[PDB]
Amino acid sequence: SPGIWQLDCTHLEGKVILVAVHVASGYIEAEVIPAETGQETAYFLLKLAGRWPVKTVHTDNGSNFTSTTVKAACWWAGIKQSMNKELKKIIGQVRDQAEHLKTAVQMAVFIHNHKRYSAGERIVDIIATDI
Amino acid sequence: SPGIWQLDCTHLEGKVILVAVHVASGYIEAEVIPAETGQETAYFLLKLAGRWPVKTVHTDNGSNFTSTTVKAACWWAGIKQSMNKELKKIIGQVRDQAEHLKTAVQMAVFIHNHKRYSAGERIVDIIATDI
Ligand SMILES: Cc1nc2ccccc2c(-c2ccc3c4c(ccnc24)CCO3)c1[C@H](OC(C)(C)C)C(=O)O
Ligand SMILES: Cc1nc2ccccc2c(-c2ccc3c4c(ccnc24)CCO3)c1[C@H](OC(C)(C)C)C(=O)O
Repeated sequence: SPGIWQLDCTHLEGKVILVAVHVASGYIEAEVIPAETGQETAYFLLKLAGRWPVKTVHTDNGSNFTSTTVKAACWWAGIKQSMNKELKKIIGQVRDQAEHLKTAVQMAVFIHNHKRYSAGERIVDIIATDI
Repeated sequence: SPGIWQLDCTHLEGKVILVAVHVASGYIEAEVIPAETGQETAYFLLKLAGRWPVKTVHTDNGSNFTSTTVKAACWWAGIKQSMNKELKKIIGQVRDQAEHLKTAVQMAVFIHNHKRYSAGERIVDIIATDI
């Protein structure tokens, strides 16, 4: 289904990377956050839901979604309940080219979503067709 | 053209809101940043370019784009050189429902992009057709 996303955090350099994957396309969005908290997860979900038609979200750590703040973001936005290793591979390849990890992360996201169709091309096609 | 974006900052509550508008669709992405700096603008452009096919960017304040950091983000991502009032209207309507301005901003972005086709529907259609 085109509405399914998966969200997980990854750790690197003592920081936290929140990674969202559109399951049908492989498209990724990511953000570096200071620590794993429900508030950061909730805020990310609000941003994601404003950009794409997010219907359901999965995760590999179910406890990620237990906080009152996450539940409120899900409620308001109407959300119901590998590539990560690929992303860390790309991050590692570009890491020395940037001062800050967050820059390297966005470089890796850019590379992933435009590498070849591309993931960025597939998501827009999938969503447009579903409309 | 489907590759044209406009970026501007707006001020509210002593904070800075960076607003990107996809010109052909009216779709918006926004972020609350602590202050107007080239580093924040450059980082935002890197994130935007990884998500959409950003070919050119416009602004109502040309000096926004003079810093070395912005130029480097543009160079790497291959970027060449009203609704904002609407967004402030929506922000004002939902502001008292959230503690933090940043939450109200993302609520307003969500409302704008899904209000009716919707801006979110138009951008994916425009980009998919262009492929
Ligand atoms: C601080 C807080 N604290 C909270 C404590 C308990 C429950 C929710 C929050 C919420 C909250 C979360 C998600 C929402 C909210 C909405 C209105 C009001 N609050 C929230 C509509 C959209 O989604 C929040 C919000 O802050 C974060 C989004 C960064 C967590 C807020 O600014 O009010
Ligand atoms: C701190 C800095 N300082 C700078 C000083 C001068 C010029 C660029 C920066 C850059 C820079 C900007 C854009 C890029 C960069 C890339 C590699 C290295 N640096 C950058 C590829 C993608 O786009 C940066 C980067 O930091 C921000 C992105 C937050 C500004 C960085 O982490 O290296």
